[PDB]
Amino acid sequence: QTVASISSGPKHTQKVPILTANETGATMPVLPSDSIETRTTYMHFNGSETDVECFLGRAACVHVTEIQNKDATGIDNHREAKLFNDWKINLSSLVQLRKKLELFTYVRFDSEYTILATASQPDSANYSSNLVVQAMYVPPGAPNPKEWDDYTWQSASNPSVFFKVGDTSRFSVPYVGLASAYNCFYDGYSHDDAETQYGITVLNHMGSMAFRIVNEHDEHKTLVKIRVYHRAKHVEAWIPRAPRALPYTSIGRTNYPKNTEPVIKKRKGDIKSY
Amino acid sequence: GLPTTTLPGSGQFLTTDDRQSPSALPNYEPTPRIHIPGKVHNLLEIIQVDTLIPMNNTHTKDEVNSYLIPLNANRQNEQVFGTNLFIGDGVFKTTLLGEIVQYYTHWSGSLRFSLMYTGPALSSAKLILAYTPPGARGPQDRREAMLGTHVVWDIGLQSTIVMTIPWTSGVQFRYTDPDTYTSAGFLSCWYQTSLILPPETTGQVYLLSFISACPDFKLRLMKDTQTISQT
Amino acid sequence: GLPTTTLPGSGQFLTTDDRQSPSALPNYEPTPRIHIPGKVHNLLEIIQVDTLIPMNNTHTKDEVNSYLIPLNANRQNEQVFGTNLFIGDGVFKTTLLGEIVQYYTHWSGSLRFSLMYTGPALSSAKLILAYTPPGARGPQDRREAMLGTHVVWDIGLQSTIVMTIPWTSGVQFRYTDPDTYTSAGFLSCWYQTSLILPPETTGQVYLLSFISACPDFKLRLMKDTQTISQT
Amino acid sequence: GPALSSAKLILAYTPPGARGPQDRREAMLGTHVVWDIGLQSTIVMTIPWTSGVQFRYTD
Amino acid sequence: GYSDRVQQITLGNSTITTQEAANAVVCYAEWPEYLPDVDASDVNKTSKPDTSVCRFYTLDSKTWTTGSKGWCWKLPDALKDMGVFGQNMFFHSLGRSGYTVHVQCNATKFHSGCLLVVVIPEHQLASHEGGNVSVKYTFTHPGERGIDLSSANEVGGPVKDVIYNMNGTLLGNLLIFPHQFINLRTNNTATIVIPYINSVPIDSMTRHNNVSLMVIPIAPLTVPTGATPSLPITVTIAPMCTEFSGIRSKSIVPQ
Amino acid sequence: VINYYKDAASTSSAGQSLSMDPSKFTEPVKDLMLKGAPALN
Amino acid sequence: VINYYKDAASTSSAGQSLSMDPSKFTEPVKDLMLKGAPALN
Ligand SMILES: COc1cc(CC(=O)c2ccc(C#N)cc2)c([N+](=O)[O-])cc1OC
Repeated sequence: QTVASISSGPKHTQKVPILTANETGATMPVLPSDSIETRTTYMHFNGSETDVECFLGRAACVHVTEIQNKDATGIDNHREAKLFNDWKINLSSLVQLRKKLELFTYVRFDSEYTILATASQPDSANYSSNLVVQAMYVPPGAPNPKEWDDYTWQSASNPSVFFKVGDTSRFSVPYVGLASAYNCFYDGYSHDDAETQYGITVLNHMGSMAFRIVNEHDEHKTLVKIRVYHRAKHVEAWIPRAPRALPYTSIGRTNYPKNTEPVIKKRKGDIKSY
Repeated sequence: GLPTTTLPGSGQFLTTDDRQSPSALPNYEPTPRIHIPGKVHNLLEIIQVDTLIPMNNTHTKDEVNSYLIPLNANRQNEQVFGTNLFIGDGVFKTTLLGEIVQYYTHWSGSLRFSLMYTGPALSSAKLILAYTPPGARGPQDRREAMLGTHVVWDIGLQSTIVMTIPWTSGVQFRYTDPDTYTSAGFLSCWYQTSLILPPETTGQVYLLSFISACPDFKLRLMKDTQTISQT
Repeated sequence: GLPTTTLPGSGQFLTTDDRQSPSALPNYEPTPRIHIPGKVHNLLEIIQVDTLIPMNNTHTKDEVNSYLIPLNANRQNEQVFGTNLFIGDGVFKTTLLGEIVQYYTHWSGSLRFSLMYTGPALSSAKLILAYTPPGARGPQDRREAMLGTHVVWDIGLQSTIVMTIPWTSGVQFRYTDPDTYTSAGFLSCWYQTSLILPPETTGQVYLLSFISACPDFKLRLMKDTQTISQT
Repeated sequence: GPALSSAKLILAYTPPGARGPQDRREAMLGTHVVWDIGLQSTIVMTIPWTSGVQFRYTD
Repeated sequence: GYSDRVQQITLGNSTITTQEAANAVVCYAEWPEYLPDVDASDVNKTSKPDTSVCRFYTLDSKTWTTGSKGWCWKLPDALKDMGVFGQNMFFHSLGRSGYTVHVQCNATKFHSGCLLVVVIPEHQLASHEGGNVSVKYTFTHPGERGIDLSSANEVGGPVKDVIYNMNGTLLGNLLIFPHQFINLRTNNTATIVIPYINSVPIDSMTRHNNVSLMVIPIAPLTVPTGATPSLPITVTIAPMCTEFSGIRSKSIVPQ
Repeated sequence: VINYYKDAASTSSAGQSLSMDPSKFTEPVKDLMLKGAPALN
Repeated sequence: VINYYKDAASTSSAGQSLSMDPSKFTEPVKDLMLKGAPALN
C-alpha cells in the first residue's frame, strides 16, 4: 500500500532540500531520500494506535474516596464520619490521565465511567457484610445530602446507580460541557473582580457524586473504598501544547512546587559525551 | 429463555475494553459543535513539528542555556557535540518527540534533526553532522564520524541545516525505553573548516538544535510515562 | 448454550436506564382512553405561559403584596425596581418558570418579561425597562441603564408592555444554579417622565410583572429541585 | 546612512481636528506607515485627501 | 522579483513594511473570519467597526539587554486602551477578534541574537507561591506594558521563570504553538496572523484573554566591540474581523 | 455492531479518524514554501 | 428494538412526542389575536 521510502539515487543540483530557515516557524517535511541514497520500502502501518480516539480511549483512575458502614447513633456530622461521602467531579486530581488530556487545549468527548467498590474490615468482624452502594449524581443546584439517610437519596430526578460492594458499576455520560468543548486551560476569571479565582477552576463546576451504603449498620465497622475510572469515547481535540514538565500542586491550576528538582537530565560528562 | 454459558473473564473490568454502556443522562442534547482551528487527529501529526533539544544539558539546573550549543572560533576538526540516540531518554527525554514517544513502547521510522546558526551575519563556518548507525562506538574524531551517514553544512543565507537520521535497523522496531539490542546509534557534529568571526566581534556563537519525526514514523503499544507522578 | 461474557455493570440498577421488563399482570386490559382537554407533551410548552413575579418580595411573610410593584406619583428619573437575572433563585425562584427551570441544570434562550399597569384609567406614565447584559454592574441611574437593551413604555389603552430579554451570551448555555461565569445580567425599570394622577385621586398605583420563556428556550440535564423536601 | 546600518521609523499623518501628536503613541493612532530601512532606499507615504469640504485654501 | 523577505501589510489606515522578514505565520493555517450564523448563539445583531478598530497599534518598545529574560503580553488585554478598539471592549458584553502581530528588532550584521516569538492560546499562568494560590486579576492584565519575565515576583502575581513558560512546561516545546524566530543574522521582524480560537462563538473581552504573545531571547544578545549593549524590541498589533455584541454601559474593571 | 441503546453516548469507540494532515502545524506559513527551493528567496 | 415480552407494558420508553403545541395554554382566547395588532381593538 503506502510507501515508507521511495528509491532515490545520487544527487547534484541547485535544489537543496536540506537547507531551510527555521525562523519562518515551519518544519519542512524533509525525508531520508533527500539526503541519502534510499531503496523502496513500505509502511505496513496506519498509525491507528496513536489516534486521539485511542489515546484518550481507555479507562484511567480519576478518583479514590472512602465511605463506611457503622452505627450512626450520636454522629452529628454524617459527612465527616464518612457515613456517606462526596466527590466534586473533576479530572485533574490524579496526574496520569491529566497529563494526557493537557496535551491539548480544548477537548470534546463522551465519558464512560466504571466505579469499583472494595470492602475492608480492619477491626474484629465475624463475617464480610454484603453491602450495596448508591452513587448519586448531584448536579449543581440539586440539594446536597446532609445525612446518609436524607430525603435527597430518593433521587427522583438525579440519576444514581446501585451496585454491590466488590462488584463494579458502569455507564456512560454524554458530553456535558456548556461550550462546544471542554477547556483544559482558561486564561480568565468568572467576572472582572480583583480577588476572584483564576484558571479553569472557574469553569469546572460539574457538581458532585454522593456515595453511601444503603445497608443499616452491622455489629462491626466496614470500610468501603470507592475508585472511579474514566474512559473517553468519540474524541475531538484542538490546539496541541507543550507537555507538562513539572509536578502538579493543585486541581485545576498550572501551579508548580517551589524548589523542584531539575527536569532535564544533566550530562554525566561533556556536551560531547555519548 | 435463551440458553447461555458464561465464559471465563465474565465480570472483569479490562481498562482497555471498548463496549457499549447505558447512558446515565437519557435524551440529553449536547452543545452544538462550532469551528475551532487546530484540530488534532493523531499524535503522529504533532511529532512532525520540531521542538528545541536541550543538547547542552550540562548545567546545574534547568535553563535557557541548556538549549544553546556553544561554537568556538578558530578551532579546527574538533568535536562540537555528541549524543547517543535513545530518543526516550537523555537530551531527548523532555522534547515533544521524546515526551510523546514515551507514551508508547515501540518506535520505528526516521528522525529529523536540524541545526540553526545564530552567529553574526558577517561570520562564516562549515560544520559536519554525522549519524553513526549501531554496531560501532560513537566517533572519537571527525575522520571516524565522516565514514558514516553525514552532512557537510555550509553556514549561509539559509540559516538551518536539516540532517535526517534514516531508519537504519535490522529488526523493524526499537524500544522507546533504552535497550541495547535496539540501540539507534550516535549523533555527532564537528568542525569541517572553522568558525570565523568578523572584525570587532568577540561574542559567543551558539547553535540551536531541533528534533522531529519524518512521515516515516511509527509508534506502538501505548503505555504510561515516567515523566509524571504524584505522592 | 450460546457462549457469553458478562461485562462490568452487570447487576447494577441505574435509575436512569430504559429497558424492557416482564409484566406482573399478563393479559390485563387497561381502561380505554377518553378525550381530556389540556394535554401536555413537553415542559417547554408550559414555561411559555407567564405567571406573576413576586418582585416586591420585601415583606416579613409571603403575601399578595409581594406581587405588587409600587409606583409613585411625581417622581422623576428615579428607579422603580431592580433584580439580577438568576432565574433559578431570587424573585424568580417560586414562579412557574423558575420552578421548572430548577428541575434542570442548564438553560439557554430568551426570556419574556412583561409589566401590566393597574393605575386609574385617567392617569398617565412613561417608564423605561432595561436589560443590562453581563460584564458590568446593575445600572445605578436611568442614564446608565438606557445605554443597554431597553424599552420605553407608554402607559395607555394597551395595558401591558412586553420586553424580551434576548439571549445575550458567549457560552451557549448557563447554569440554573446561580453561577458567576454564567450570570445573565440585570433587569431594571425607571421613570422616563413621571406617573401623573388625575384630580380626586390619591390611591397607590401598582404594577404587575410576569415572566415566561420564548420559543427560543432550552433546558438540559434533569436534576432534583431544592424547592421541596421532607424529614 | 551607511549601507551596513539599520533603522525602523514611523511616519504619521494626523488629520485635522486634533493637535499635532506629542509622542509616538498619539501619532500611531492615525494614518501611518512603519518604514524599514533597507535595500529599497525610499519610503513613500501618501497623505490621503481627508476632508469634509471638498477644497481647501492654499493660503 | 518578489521575496519572503520583503512584505507590506495594510489594515485600516495603517501600513507596516519590512525588508527582512522570514515569511509569515498563519496560526493553524487559518485566516481570521467573522462569526457565521450556523455557529452563533447570541441573538444580538453584532457591530463591526471595521477600519476604526482593525488597524495597527504600536506598544511601548522594550529594551533587550544582555540579561533580558523575555516579555509576555496578553490579548485582547494589551490593546484595552488603544483607540476605538479599547472603547468597544468595555462598552460591550461580548466580542471576538483575530489579530496580525508584528514584532520588530533590527541590529547590524555584526550583532547576534535570537528571539522566539510565539502565540499561546489559553495561556493559564501559574502562581509562584505554588500550592493552590491563584493569580489576581490585575497581574494577568498588565495592559500594553505587558509582563517582564526578568522582574521580581509579587504577591498575587504569576511565576516568571522563562524556562517553565510561566506554567510548568519546558521552554523548548513552546515551538508546538504557532511561532516564528527573529534571528538577527536572518531576521529583522516576525509576523503572526491569529484567528479567533475559543470553545465559544464569542466571549467577554475583559475577563478572558484568548492568547498571550511572548518574545523570548533564546540565543542571548551580543553586540560588536564597544557598542551599546542593548537593542530595542517593538510590538505592533492589529485586530481583524472584530465583532462586538451586547452594548450597554461602560464596564468597570479591577483597578 | 448493533446498538442496544437509544443514546449516542452509549455507543463504543469511534474508530480511526483517517484524516492525518500535519501541515496545519508543520507548515502554517502564509507563502507556500516548496521543498528544495530557497526557504528565504 | 425487539420486544421480548408479550404485553405492551413490558416495552421500554416511548420516545419524543414531537407535538409541542403551547398555544392551547398561551393563547386560549376565543377571538384570534395577531401579534402586532391591538390586543384590545
Ligand atoms: C459518572 O459520574 C458522572 C460524572 C459527570 C461529569 C462528566 O461527565 C465530565 C467529564 C469530563 C469533563 C471535562 N473536562 C467534565 C465532566 C457527570 N456529568 O457531568 O453530568 C455525571 C456523572 O454521573 C451522571
